[PDB]
Amino acid sequence: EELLMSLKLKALYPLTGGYNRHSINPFYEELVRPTEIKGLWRWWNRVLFNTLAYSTKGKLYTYESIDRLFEDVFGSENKKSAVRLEVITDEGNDN
RNA sequence: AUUGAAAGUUCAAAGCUUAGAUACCCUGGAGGGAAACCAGACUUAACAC
Repeated sequence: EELLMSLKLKALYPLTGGYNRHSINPFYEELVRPTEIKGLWRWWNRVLFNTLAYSTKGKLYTYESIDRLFEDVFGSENKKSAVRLEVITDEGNDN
């Protein structure tokens, strides 16, 4: 709905895998997968949330419950994610 | 011991005849096959030393 932020990142020796477990295939090349960025963002978010909850309450919550709590930003089966990721790899034309 | 006595409102007779539940009439309007999801995890064994 509106661009929130924009991050020019840089990965060194990425080993991104596609359907053939490689960054390239007979049909396209894909060095960065937005689905992997989203999944790793959620994984790190759960790690960080248990970190917090343990540095204050000494309690640790299941991943189910953490993502159920964050389902307003990351979405779930009951709600569409509020954040939309858009990778733009420069030179990312047909290869 | 009467303006009385006596006297079957009875007989024959088809609620029948003609007549179209028909005429006009859009199952249509509104409605995203979407939402969520890491192609990833990790080296081990053997003998020599």
